[PDB]
Amino acid sequence: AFFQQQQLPAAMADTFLEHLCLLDIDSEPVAARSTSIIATIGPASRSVERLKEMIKAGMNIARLNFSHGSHEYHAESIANVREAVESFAGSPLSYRPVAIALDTKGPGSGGLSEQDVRDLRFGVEHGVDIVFASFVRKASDVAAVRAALGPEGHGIKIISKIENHEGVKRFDEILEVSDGIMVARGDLGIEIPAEKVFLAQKMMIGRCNLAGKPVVCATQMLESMITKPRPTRAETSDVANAVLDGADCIMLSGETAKGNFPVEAVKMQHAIAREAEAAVYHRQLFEELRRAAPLSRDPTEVTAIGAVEAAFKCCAAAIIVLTTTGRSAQLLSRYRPRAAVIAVTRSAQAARQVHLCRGVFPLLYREPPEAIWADDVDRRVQFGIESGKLRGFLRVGDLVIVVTGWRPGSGYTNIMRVLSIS
Amino acid sequence: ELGTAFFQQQQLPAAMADTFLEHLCLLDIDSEPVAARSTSIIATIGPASRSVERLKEMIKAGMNIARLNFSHGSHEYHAESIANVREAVESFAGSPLSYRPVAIALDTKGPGPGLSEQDVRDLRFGVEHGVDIVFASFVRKASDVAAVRAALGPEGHGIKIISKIENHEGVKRFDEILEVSDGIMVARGDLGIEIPAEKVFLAQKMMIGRCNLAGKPVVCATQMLESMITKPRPTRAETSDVANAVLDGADCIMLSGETAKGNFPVEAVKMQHAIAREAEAAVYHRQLFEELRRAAPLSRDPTEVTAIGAVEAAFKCCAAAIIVLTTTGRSAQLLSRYRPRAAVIAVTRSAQAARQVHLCRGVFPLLYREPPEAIWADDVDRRVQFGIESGKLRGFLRVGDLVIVVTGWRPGSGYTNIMRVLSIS
Amino acid sequence: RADVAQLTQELGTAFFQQQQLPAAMADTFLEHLCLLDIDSEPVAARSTSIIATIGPASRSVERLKEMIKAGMNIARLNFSHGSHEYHAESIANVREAVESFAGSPLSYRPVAIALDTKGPGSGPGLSEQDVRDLRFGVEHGVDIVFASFVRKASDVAAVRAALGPEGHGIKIISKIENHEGVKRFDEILEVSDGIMVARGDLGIEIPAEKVFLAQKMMIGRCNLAGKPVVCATQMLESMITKPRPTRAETSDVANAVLDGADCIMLSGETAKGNFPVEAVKMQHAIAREAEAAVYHRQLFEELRRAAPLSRDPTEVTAIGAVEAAFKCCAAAIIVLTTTGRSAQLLSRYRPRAAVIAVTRSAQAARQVHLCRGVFPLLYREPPEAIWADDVDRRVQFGIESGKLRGFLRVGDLVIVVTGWRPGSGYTNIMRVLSIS
Amino acid sequence: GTAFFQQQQLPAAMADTFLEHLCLLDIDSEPVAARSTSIIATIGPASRSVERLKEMIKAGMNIARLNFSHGSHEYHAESIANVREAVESFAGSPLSYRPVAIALDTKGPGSGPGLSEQDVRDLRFGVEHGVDIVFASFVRKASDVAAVRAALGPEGHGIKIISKIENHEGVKRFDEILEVSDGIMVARGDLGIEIPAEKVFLAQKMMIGRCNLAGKPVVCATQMLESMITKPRPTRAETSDVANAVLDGADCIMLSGETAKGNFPVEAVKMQHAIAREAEAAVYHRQLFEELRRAAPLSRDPTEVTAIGAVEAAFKCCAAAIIVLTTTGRSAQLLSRYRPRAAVIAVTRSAQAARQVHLCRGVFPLLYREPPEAIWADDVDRRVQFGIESGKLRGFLRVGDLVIVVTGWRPGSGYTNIMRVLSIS
Ligand SMILES: Nc1ccc(S(=O)(=O)N2CCN(S(=O)(=O)c3ccc(O)c(O)c3)CC2)cc1
Ligand SMILES: Nc1ccc(S(=O)(=O)N2CCN(S(=O)(=O)c3ccc(O)c(O)c3)CC2)cc1
Ligand SMILES: O=P(O)(O)OC[C@H]1O[C@](O)(COP(=O)(O)O)[C@@H](O)[C@@H]1O
Ligand SMILES: O=P(O)(O)OC[C@H]1O[C@](O)(COP(=O)(O)O)[C@@H](O)[C@@H]1O
Ligand SMILES: O=P(O)(O)OC[C@H]1O[C@](O)(COP(=O)(O)O)[C@@H](O)[C@@H]1O
Ligand SMILES: O=P(O)(O)OC[C@H]1O[C@](O)(COP(=O)(O)O)[C@@H](O)[C@@H]1O
Ligand SMILES: O=C([O-])C(=O)[O-]
Ligand SMILES: O=C([O-])C(=O)[O-]
Ligand SMILES: O=C([O-])C(=O)[O-]
Ligand SMILES: O=C([O-])C(=O)[O-]
Ligand SMILES: [K+]
Ligand SMILES: [K+]
Ligand SMILES: [K+]
Ligand SMILES: [K+]
Ligand SMILES: [Mg+2]
Ligand SMILES: [Mg+2]
Ligand SMILES: [Mg+2]
Ligand SMILES: [Mg+2]
Repeated sequence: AFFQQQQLPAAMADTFLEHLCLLDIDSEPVAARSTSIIATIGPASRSVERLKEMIKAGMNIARLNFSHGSHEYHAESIANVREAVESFAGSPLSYRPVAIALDTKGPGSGGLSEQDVRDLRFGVEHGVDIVFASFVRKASDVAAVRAALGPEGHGIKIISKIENHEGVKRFDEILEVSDGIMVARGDLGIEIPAEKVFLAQKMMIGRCNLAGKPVVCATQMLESMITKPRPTRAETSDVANAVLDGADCIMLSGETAKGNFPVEAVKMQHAIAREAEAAVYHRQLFEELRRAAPLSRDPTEVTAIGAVEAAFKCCAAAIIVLTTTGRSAQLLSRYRPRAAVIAVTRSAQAARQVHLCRGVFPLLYREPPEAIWADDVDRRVQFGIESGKLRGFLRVGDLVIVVTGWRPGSGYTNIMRVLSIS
Repeated sequence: ELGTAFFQQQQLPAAMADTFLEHLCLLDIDSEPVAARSTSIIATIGPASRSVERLKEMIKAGMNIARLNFSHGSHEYHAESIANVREAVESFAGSPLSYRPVAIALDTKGPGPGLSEQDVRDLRFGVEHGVDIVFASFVRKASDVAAVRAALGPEGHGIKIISKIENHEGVKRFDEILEVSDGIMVARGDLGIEIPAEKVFLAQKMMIGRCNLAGKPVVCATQMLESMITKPRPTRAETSDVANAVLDGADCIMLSGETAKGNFPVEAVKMQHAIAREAEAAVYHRQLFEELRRAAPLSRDPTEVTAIGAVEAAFKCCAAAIIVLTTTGRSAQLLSRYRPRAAVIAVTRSAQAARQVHLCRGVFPLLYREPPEAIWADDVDRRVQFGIESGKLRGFLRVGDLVIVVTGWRPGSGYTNIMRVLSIS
Repeated sequence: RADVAQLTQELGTAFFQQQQLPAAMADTFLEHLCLLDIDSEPVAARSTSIIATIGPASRSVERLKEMIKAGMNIARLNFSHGSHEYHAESIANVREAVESFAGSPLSYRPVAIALDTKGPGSGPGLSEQDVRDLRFGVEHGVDIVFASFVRKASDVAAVRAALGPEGHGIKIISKIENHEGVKRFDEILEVSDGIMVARGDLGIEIPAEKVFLAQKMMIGRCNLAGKPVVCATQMLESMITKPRPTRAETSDVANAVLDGADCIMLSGETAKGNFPVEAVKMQHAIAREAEAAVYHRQLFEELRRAAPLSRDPTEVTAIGAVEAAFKCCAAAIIVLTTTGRSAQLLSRYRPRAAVIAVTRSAQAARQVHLCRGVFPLLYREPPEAIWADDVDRRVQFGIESGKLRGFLRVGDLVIVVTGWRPGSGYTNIMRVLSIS
Repeated sequence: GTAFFQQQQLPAAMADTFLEHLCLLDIDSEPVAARSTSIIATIGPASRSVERLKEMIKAGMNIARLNFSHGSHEYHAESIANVREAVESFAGSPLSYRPVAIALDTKGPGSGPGLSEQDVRDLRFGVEHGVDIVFASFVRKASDVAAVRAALGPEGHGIKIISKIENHEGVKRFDEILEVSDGIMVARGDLGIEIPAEKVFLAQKMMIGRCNLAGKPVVCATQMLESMITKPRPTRAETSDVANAVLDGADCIMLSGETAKGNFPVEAVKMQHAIAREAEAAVYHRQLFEELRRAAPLSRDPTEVTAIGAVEAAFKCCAAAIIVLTTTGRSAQLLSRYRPRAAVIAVTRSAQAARQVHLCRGVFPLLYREPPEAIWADDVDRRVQFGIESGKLRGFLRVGDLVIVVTGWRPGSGYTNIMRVLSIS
């Protein structure tokens, strides 16, 4: 029964062609949904009660579009998101962090506009986790956004939106200084021929996967759902193919901001992503990611590849990792393990930000501390196991890979352990 | 000899990559497609696309197969649509650069436990009006195909039957259906209501992979450019869907309401043409050819053996085209199954085979009407030169190019066994 | 180039020109061959063990000391000739030569003692002489038995029974010497600790032109099973009388290593020849060159893909450790082991990194020479009061001994493999450590 | 049949990995194909008798090597006359006649910087006596090859030059030497004294790989069966060395003292024949063909394009042979470079090309003696039928087998461009 679920017959195929031939509509997904969903907040999704339903449906990141609305409007949206998120904090083993992303208006006909400087300042003051920087054309655009976030915004992730020909041509220099990329297909599809957008999307996703940096696929993914309860056949295909291309996140704009079916749009992205993730051909994908990732003397990078290899060897249900900044979880995510990466962190901000990395399930640790550091580490690992059991990730008898470090503080991950559950 | 400009076009840097990941990283929006569009476009005929003048614009935009949906309209209505298609096609017979065969496909209303009375009468109408293809609705098992085949009667055994897979039973009994069908249509409209909407992409990818393995045509259909029924430009999901159907391995892509009743039928055809050309250049032939070659069983059939040798030879020299002589279309279909980057120019005397080979990706039919030469070797040579001169006129070939030529040792269908490498003079 | 660019800047271009590293990075086996370079010097310690047969040319304590220094890892006693008194003196001389270097782990080299049986002769199974010789082996504490003419699983069960209850720890290496042994190979390997491709008799029992097929098949099956395989007989035959071997002999030794053999053997070359020390030096020199020429990129990929999925934590830790070692060009993998099993499971994946096995068992330290790339370190200190401290002291012993022996250098990365509780069978941890 | 798929290591040939290929090698799986690696036997006192030479030809000797380091010109002229008398004794049966090449192995430069005066005189002797090949000793750079070529004069332009790599400089300047040579000999005797003995296998494997990549012949030489100079059976290391030279990719294997002065010259040839046949069946063509195909550059030469198409077609149908017509041997060499499992039966009128193609693995030369037919197409057909009749008599072909036939569009060398699938009747 185990080997018939989650497209395991197609996963064992010797060629990609045989993998396609073995895909089965009756093979049900079992793993938790790994591709994060970004939902744009607006009149259709601003109330606390509506936001609670969207969190339950699968929303991981709330996007505030600063192209419309005042600072007062966006501050109320942030407060409503936080109220809805914290309404579930009474159950620590199931609490779900939700990131807040600020999407800038952009340069317009101008570099960094004066409105963007004020909006970025607002973001820092209101503790946003991510900035989706509009119309990034070159590396100096990213440096200007970073400078506008100031010394208090050093921890905010900058995701550069590629929306025109120049952004595509200068992609390598932009990715080098960014935390990740958004394929902003709306403007991209008007700036370059509509029939070329898929090439730019596939190239940018491939380059981000090679770099181990998050990539978001955005705009018109389920467009018809703004007025209709069900999407078109092209829309379900688009969502599935963004996941199969290698996207870390998928996005909803008008579908959740102003449409008549915001919750249904989130549920539809969740359902498609789960099916597409099981259809990933890990045999070739892992081989290529492993071969392309450079040789390294960084112990976190070395431990990450060893842990992913070990997880595939035993069909591990999960890789439990302790992380302060999210970096150790990101380095595991870059190899696309089938095993869920359960990231245990004390940082509320890192827990929200790791939603950018595919297959990372953040757990915010709020249990009393242990006096002995080794005992405190063991307790965080047991918290990951107990949360994993409650959420359906783990069962007694499963094998898990545990990734920890030799001393406190970020940057010292160097240990991988094979553990039997219960 | 070819130059650096040649190797920068048609995604050739991405084509030379050693891994699929590197192939993706090298895809370039500035690398322009050069090859002719190989994925055929099926356009549904209706009130928005029935007039002779509108049909001429659709042929110019790229329509290769006209679909008649027998779920609506009388036999008189469909006979007039067929006459209008044939009038529009024959309006280009005065210019060799523009004349192109256009197949006519009859899409049945559907079943009841099996073949409906209306389907028996509509299939009889198809035979009487000389249709090339039947898109059989709601095929659930091999006996449904046998019933359609029997209803094609004494005169219509040459009509191609493309089984439409529209429900759970059709997907589960796919192998037995494909075995007795000429090809398959992934009918996503009904499929997306019969099975969970989020599972349709798995059924599509599986069926395309199995048809590619079998070397039989597969059509991706329904809602590909849906928003274009009322809007002049499609959504980002719609352009993605068309490109991904080609990258999945679909031989044909289809338009339904977009061309039958929408406000932009010509624009919808132009959009599918533009996307298909871009997606075809982005195909990773290095792995695709290797896998098709490895999965295809060993064969003692000379047509199959010649086809793989010809496709291998075409890749070795970057051949502009593979010219093949065919009476039934079978030799061109066996070349198409290996997905060569070279265009397969199929020279035939059969007007029906010329229309039907549009079902096979990368096959460009040329109908030959010269009277037969008394010396057979001279008649073969005249036909090969006809393919070369047509290829020069259409832009496929230039003097100095290499072409692969596929023929047989004696007249009649079934004897293909020769591959030659010719330098264009 | 992008996959090695940062490490090339850090470690230098000289590092990446040695040990056939350009050929190791090739994308195809054809390109791997085209990049093999006679000027690319080997750097790693020799991983394929050398078995030397003891006889009149190599029996004296002084001669045995030179053979240990030259690279002999296993001493073979051929019970087809000589009395029990003769073999007991050979054993005593080997032990005296081995213990002359016991003042420090920098100089100590464990040497295994293997008893090669006379065989069944014209009989259907275990001969009476073999029963007596096997009892002699147990009484004299031999580490390994090379069982002659093994034809079926019941032959190995008879050898095991003849070793008695006190010889349960002795490794049985079945010698495949005839057509029946080749045809029943799978059942024989299943119950044996390893195999010897005994080419002398095999080349007379089957057509001489087919021996290479049997050798390559048996080595491949043993590599797939993760069990030791020995290539034996006439490897450097002309060196019995000449100081230099023929071109076919050097090729044979190199190709046995490239085929996947864990051990290579010398018979008359060391037992009766005029150049026993030179024969050992020649096998050492060829094996180091051939080990560097192994195409790890495809070998590791195929071993990984062919090995079934495993829920054994030692097996899971071993593949993770070998993957980590390849990622950082680790100098060594240090493993704690009681029986040698955790080191054997690392060895089956053929890491380029040396597997430094720290053990308290003198017998396991001798026996692990059967597994390619395992370097035994015998730990003699009594156990610390706190088990975690005792584990740490053993890992540090491996590091210090490794640095002092040139295996490790300051700045190197080492992979350390340990377990969660005392006793054999609980290996489950892999750590990445920087050498300071 | 199942019996067919159990022979010639076909279970090991179908394996998905090289490790599984090794695990499936079977000592009971008998070789069926003709032995493809040529045997070079050195002529000397043990092999000079015309009657002894007839036995060596029957045992499998393809090339007779004359070592000019020993003996006078009078001695070598008698060796040549004896070889030719033995070879021509079988000319009365044209369907079974085996061509045998004559190779002149030079003394070398000695302490000099380049071509010695003795080598100039010996090379002149070679041209005057019509030798087919020169094995040039101690080649250290491209200018050494040019000097050998100049010494052969205008009448020796057709003689093949095989450069012997015997020292560190020859290995380091290998690429420039191979570029101007027809092929290479790994001269392990001197190489094993010039560089450390433990490094010779690296030089051998590298040079074989580079020659295979270039599509040029490579010979493995010296001490392969050394103990057979005095003993009737070789050592285990010697049989392993011969098998591994074939598995490495050597086109030819050589015997020196084993045939020139030993007591078992015929048995040494029989032993190399037996080992080579076993090793050729153990070749993992699945990976080898894929790598040779991928590494070989794109080409616009029709002979090169036809060759890869023909080898691909042969693998598709398990062809028993590829029959090729050749004037210079070049069309057969281009098929050989892809290492088909199918025997390459090369039909030629050139007695010299028939002898020289023994340098290329898997090429079986047939000397056609009939004068040209008036109709060129009939002359081509008669030569293909001669290949089939010889193949049937020798055991290469049987009725029902498929063969690939490679020919050209006009008479004269350089115009090969046709591949044809033929059933043996
Ligand atoms: N980065 C990355 C790596 C691997 C993949 S994949 O899903 O394994 N996959 C994608 C598709 N390609 S492929 O070579 O384009 C392909 C497509 C269709 C076929 O029938 C076929 O034989 C080959 C083969 C590799 C996807 C993404
Ligand atoms: N040029 C050339 C190309 C291919 C071959 S080969 O025979 O297919 N070739 C042999 C050598 N290997 S291999 O990668 O060295 C190898 C050896 C042993 C193993 O068990 C294994 O898993 C891999 C690679 C495959 C031989 C020569
Ligand atoms: O992923 P990051 O940010 O490098 O954090 C990993 C760090 O977390 C730990 O596992 C636990 O550290 P803390 O006890 O400080 O939370 C460290 O050993 C390791 O260095
Ligand atoms: O593809 P098909 O239908 O088998 O037709 C291929 C046939 O065409 C030819 O090339 C030419 O035949 P005709 O002269 O009869 O048209 C034959 O030699 C070959 O058998
Ligand atoms: O390789 P083996 O025989 O399984 O031994 C590995 C064992 O060695 C250890 O690392 C140390 O165990 P000891 O303290 O008993 O020596 C264990 O944790 C582990 O189970
Ligand atoms: O291998 P080569 O030397 O290029 O010879 C191939 C030539 O042989 C032929 O098949 C037959 O030519 P001839 O009739 O002159 O012998 C030509 O068509 C072709 O050009
Ligand atoms: O800004 C965006 O999100 C876009 O244009 O798609
Ligand atoms: O009939 C169709 O085309 C469908 O249902 O998609
Ligand atoms: O017994 C042996 O060692 C042999 O036969 O090779
Ligand atoms: O000259 C030779 O043949 C040699 O040195 O091997
Ligand atoms: K915005
Ligand atoms: K219909
Ligand atoms: K013995
Ligand atoms: K000589
Ligand atoms: Mg935008
Ligand atoms: Mg329908
Ligand atoms: Mg023996
Ligand atoms: Mg020499």
